[PDB]
Amino acid sequence: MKLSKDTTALLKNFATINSGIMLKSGQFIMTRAVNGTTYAEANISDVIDFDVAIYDLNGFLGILSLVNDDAEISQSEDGNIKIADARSTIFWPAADPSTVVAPNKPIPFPVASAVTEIKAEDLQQLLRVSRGLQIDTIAITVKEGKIVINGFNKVEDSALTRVKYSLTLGDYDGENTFNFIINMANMKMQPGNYKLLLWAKGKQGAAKFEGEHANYVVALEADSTHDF
Amino acid sequence: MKLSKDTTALLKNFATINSGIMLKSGQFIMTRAVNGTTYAEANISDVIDFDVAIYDLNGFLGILSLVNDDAEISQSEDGNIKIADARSTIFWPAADPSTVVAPNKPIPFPVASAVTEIKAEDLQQLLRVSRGLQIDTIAITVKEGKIVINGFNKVEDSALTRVKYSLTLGDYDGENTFNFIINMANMKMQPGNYKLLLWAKGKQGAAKFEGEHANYVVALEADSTHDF
Amino acid sequence: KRMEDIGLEALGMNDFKLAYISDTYGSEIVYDRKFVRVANCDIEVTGDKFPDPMKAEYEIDAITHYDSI
Amino acid sequence: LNRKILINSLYGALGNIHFRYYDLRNATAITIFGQVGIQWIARKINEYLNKVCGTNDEDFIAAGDTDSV
Amino acid sequence: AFTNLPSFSLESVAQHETKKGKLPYDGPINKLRETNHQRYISYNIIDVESVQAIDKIRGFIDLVLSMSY
Amino acid sequence: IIRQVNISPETIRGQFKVHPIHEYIAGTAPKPSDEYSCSPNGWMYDKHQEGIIPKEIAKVFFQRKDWKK
Amino acid sequence: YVCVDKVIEKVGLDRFKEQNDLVEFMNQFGKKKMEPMIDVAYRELCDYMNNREHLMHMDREAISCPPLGSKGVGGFWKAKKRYALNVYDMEDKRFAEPHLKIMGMETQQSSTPKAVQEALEESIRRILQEGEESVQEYYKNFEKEYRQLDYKVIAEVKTANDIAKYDDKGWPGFKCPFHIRGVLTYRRAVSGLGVAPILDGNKVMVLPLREGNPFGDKCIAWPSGTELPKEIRSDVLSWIDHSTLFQKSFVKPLAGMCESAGMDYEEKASLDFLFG
Amino acid sequence: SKGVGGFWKAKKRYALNVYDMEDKRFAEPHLKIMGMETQQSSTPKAVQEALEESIRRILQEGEESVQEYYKNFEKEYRQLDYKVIAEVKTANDIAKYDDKGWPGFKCPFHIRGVLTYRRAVSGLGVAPILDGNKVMVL
DNA sequence: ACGAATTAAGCAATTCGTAATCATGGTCATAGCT
DNA sequence: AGCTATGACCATGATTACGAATTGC
Ligand SMILES: [Ca+2]
Repeated sequence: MKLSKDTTALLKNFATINSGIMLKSGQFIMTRAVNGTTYAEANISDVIDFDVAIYDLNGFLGILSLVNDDAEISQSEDGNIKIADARSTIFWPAADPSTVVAPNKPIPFPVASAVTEIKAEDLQQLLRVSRGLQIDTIAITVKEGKIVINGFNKVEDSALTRVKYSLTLGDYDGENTFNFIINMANMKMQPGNYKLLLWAKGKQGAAKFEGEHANYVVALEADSTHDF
Repeated sequence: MKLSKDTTALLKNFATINSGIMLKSGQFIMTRAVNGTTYAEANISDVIDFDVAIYDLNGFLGILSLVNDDAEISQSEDGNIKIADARSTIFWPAADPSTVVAPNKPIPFPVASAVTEIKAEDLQQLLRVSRGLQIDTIAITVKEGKIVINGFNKVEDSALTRVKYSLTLGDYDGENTFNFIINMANMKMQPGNYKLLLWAKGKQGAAKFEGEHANYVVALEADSTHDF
Repeated sequence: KRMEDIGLEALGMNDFKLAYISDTYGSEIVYDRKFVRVANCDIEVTGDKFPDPMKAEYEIDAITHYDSI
Repeated sequence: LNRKILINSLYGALGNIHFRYYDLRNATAITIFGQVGIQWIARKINEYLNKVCGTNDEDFIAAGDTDSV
Repeated sequence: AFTNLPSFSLESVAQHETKKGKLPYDGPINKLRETNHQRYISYNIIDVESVQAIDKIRGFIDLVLSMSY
Repeated sequence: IIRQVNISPETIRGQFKVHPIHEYIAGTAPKPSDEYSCSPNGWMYDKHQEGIIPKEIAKVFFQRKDWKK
Repeated sequence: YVCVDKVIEKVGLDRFKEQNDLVEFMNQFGKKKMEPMIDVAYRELCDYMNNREHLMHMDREAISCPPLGSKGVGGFWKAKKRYALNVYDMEDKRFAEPHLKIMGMETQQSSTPKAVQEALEESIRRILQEGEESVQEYYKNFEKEYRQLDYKVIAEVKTANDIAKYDDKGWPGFKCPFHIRGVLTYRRAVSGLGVAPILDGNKVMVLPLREGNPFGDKCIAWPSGTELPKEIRSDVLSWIDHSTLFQKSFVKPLAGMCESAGMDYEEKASLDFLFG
Repeated sequence: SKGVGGFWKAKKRYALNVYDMEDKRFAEPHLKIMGMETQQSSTPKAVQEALEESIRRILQEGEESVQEYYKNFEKEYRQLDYKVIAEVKTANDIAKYDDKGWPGFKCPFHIRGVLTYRRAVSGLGVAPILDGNKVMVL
C-alpha cells in the first residue's frame, strides 16, 4: 500500500484534530477530537490493506515525507509498521488500539435543517483574522432575511454581545431562526469551499462543513440557540 | 585574503563541528572536534599568507556574506582582523591560538580495511530520519554479502537489538566480519556524495568519509566488534 | 522534699543503694568470676504472621538456657 | 441518650490502659468479631441477591461501615 | 566493641568474628518446625552456643563485673 | 580538654569578655588573662586551683597507663 | 587529613624503587615534621589561653597513597562523611596488601544486593589502585555477565498494600508506583492459572519488562520469595531491562564516584590515537 | 424524574434521597448525606446551602437543573456578604510558626491568615486567636 | 536511654496544604536560511 | 527583514510523603 501526497496532507489536517489516529482496512478515514467537540472524515483513493493505530501521527507523517512516494508500508513480523523503500527500511511502533481516542463508527449525519455555502476565500480570511483580533467565538445567525456569520470575543465579554467581526454569507428564506456559535478550537478545516449544513433539536445542535475532499462536523455551544 | 563562495560553504559546515578554527598559511584548512571525535580537512584555492585563530567563526562568515566577495582580509593594527570592502572597513577580534582546539599535524589515514561509497540523498535521508526517530547510534555491519547501516537508540536499548532503520549500501565479497558503532553527534558532514573507508585493528578503529571537496574522520566506539 | 519547697540546697547523695554499697565495703572488692552465675538464654517461636513480642499470641516450643555454674 | 452515651463509653473504656479490667485480648476480640460479622453479612447478602436476581458474581452491596450496610 | 558491622544479626556477627558459618536451611522459619524438628532444635542450640562463643572470645561478662565492682 | 583546662563546676571564677570566634581563631584577640585560664565560651576558669573532675580523669588516665604497661 | 599533593612531588617519585620505599620515606619525613610543628602549635594555643598544662598529642593514624607505578588514584572524597582511602600503614601496622578504608558509600550499606556490593567494592579498589582502563574493562565485562545472573538478586523488591487501589480492571487508579502496576500486570497474566492472589502488605518482587511487551506494562511484580508461573515467567524473562535496574542501582553510584575523582567510567574512544 | 436517587464518593462519603427512615413514611423525600461538604463545618454557610441545594437537585431533578443552578449561583456569588463565605477551621500550636506576623515552617493556610490578621491593624485590644477557637479564613 | 514519678473513651477515613522532586509548555533568545 | 527549528528558562504541571482538621460508625 502506498499513500499519495494529497493523502498525506489530508492526514496532517486530520492529525490536528487528534495527534493519534487509528486506521482500518479500506479507503475511508475518520477521527474525532479528544473532547468530542470536532469530528472529521474523508474518502481517499488509496486503499489501506491492514488495520493499525498510530500514536504520533504527525511524527509518522514527518518521517514518511523523507522517503519516495513508491514506499511500501505494511505490517511487520512483530505487528509494527514497516516502510520499505528502494534501499531503506523504516520501523515504526504500532500503537495499542485501546490507547487511541477514535470514533467507534462512522457518523450517519441526519438531514440538514439549514443549508448554505461558504466560499474558500471567506474561511481563508476568517481563520487568519480570528488570530489578529483574538476572536475565539464566532456565531452564525439569521439577519435581515439572510444568513450571516459574525465573530465576537469571550475572554472579556461573557454577554456575547460585543461585536468584533461580521461577514455576510448568503441568502436564506427560512422562517426557522437560530444563533449558533463555534469556538476556534473547532475550526481546523483546510482552506476550501464547503457546503455548510445546520441541525438542531431538543437542546443541542451541530454544524457540518462538507467538501470535495473531506467532511468536518463541529459542535454548537450552549449559547447556540435555535427557534425552529 | 579573498574567500570564494565554495570555500565559505566548506568551512561553515566545518564551523558546525568546531566553533573555533586555526587558519594557517597555505591552501589547507583543518578542523578537529573539541572532544576529539571528528576531524575534518579540505583543500581550497585561496592564498593564505598569515595565520590567525578565529573564535566566533560563524559570525565572521556572517560578516563576509554581508559584504562583497572581493573584500580583503588583513592583520589589523591592534593584533586582530581587518576586513576592507570596496567602501567600508570592519574590525573583527582575533582569538588566542591556545584557546582554539585545532589539529597540530595532518593525520595520515591508515590502509582501509573496507572500501565503499554512499550517495548524497542516502546520507541526507539518513540524517533526517536520525533526527526524526531519536536514533543516536548507527551500526555499520554486513548482511548476506551486502554492507548495511542500521539505527539503534542507546537510551532505550544499550544492547542494540531493536532495528529502527536499515539501509543497503553496497556489495561485500569476503569473510572478515565487522560491526561498527557511530554516535549521531559525529555525522556532521555536508550533504553530498562520499566514499567510506573503514579501518579496524583490535581496539583501534576509525572511519573516513571523503567527498569531492572535503574529508571527515570519525572515531568508532569501543562497543564495535570486528573480525579482521 | 522539705528543703526543695523552701528553696534551700540539701547536700549528700540522693540515691541510697550506692551509699549502702560504699559504707558496706569501703575498701576495694576482690571477686571471682566463677561464683557469679550467668544464665545465657534464647527462645524460638513458630507462627504464621511475624510473632509480636508485646502480645505473644503463639505458643512457646523451644527454650535454651545455658548455666555457667 | 444518657443510657446510650454510657453504653458507648463502655467500649472506649475497655480500650484504655488505665481501665481496671483492661485486657487487650478482649478489645481486639470485640473489634475483630465486628469485622468478621459485617463481612459475613456482606457475603450472605451477595449470595442471596445473586440467587434472587438470577445472575452470578455481581456485587450488589454499595458500602458498609460497622453495623450499618 | 566500636565495630560497625553491616548488619547486627547474630549470624552476621558470629561469622565476622568467630568465623563459624551457620548451617544453611530451606524454606521459611515457621514451617521449619514441621519439616525438620531435629534441625530446628539444633539451630536454636547452635545459636546459644554462638552467643556463648562471642562472649568467650570478646570477654564482656568479665568486663561488666569489673565495671560494677 | 577537661584535664588541661579545669572545667570542674566549682572552678568558675566569673565571666570573661567574649570576642567573636574569628578573633580567637586568628590569634588577633589579645591574651585573655594570666591569673585564670579561659575558654572560647568566655567563662573564667581557675589555673592555680585544681578541680575535682580533672582529678578523677587524671586518676583514671594513670590507672589506664599502668594497666597498659 | 593532610599531605594532599605537594611534599611527595617536591622531592620526586624517582627516589622510590618500590612502593614500600615510598612508605618508608613517608614515615621518615612524617617523623621529621610532625612533633616539632604540632608541639609548637599546641604550645602556642595553651599559652594564648594560659592554661596550667598542655595534654594534646598528634599521631599519624592512617596513611593512604596510590600504589607506586600505577594510574590508580588511591583516595577521593564524595561528600561529608563519604570517603575512601587506600590505607597502607594504619596506626603503626604495616600491611602486606592495601586496605580500602571506605566510609559512606553503598558498599557497607545493605540497600543494594550482595552481588552489587561486591561489584561496587571491586570498582572502588580498581579506581584507587590501577586506574581508568581497568575500570573500563571491568565495567564492560560486568555488563556482559550481568544478564546471566539470577533475577532473584538483580531485580527489585518492595512492599505492597492496598491491592485494589481502584483497580477498575487494570486501571492504575492512584498512580501505582511502578510496582503495584507490576502487581496488576502479574494478576492479569496469571488469570486462569488459579494461583494465590496478591494480598495487602505482602513483599513483592518487581521485574520491569521490555517496551512493547504482550503483558501491556513495562514492569511486573510477583510475591517476593515466590517465582512468576514458569509459563509466563519465561516470557517475562525474555522481556527484561537489566539496563534500567543497572542504571538505577549501579551506574549512578559509579558515575557519581568517578566524577568525584576526575574519572570517566564509560570509554570515549576518541581519534587522538591517529592525531599524534 | 431524571434524578440519580443516590450516589457515593469514597469511604464514609455518600448522599441519599431518603423516603422512609425506621418505618416513618415521609410526606416528601428528604435528603440524607454523610461526609460531603454540606456536613463539614469548615465549609462556608452560604456555600453549604448552595451545594446542599445542588446535591438535592442532583438526587431529584437532573443534569439540566444542576447546570442552571450552577449558572445562577455563579451570578449570585459576587454580591454576597463576606462573613457568610469563608472556611471556619480552628487553630492550634500557636508557637510553632509565628514571626513578625509572617508564616513559619510548614505554616498552614488558616494559620497564615491568622498571622496576617495579626499584622492587619492590631493595637485595638481585640480578643486574640488563642487555640481552641474558631476563625474564618478569607 | 534512664530521667524515675507519675493521670483519665477508642479507630478508620477523607481532603487539603506544604515541602521535595522530576517532567515539560510558552515564550524568549540564537541563529540559520531565504 | 522575516519565518522557523531549537536550546534555556521560567514558571507550570504533576506525583509523593507528611502534618493537620474534620467526620462517622
Ligand atoms: Ca448508623
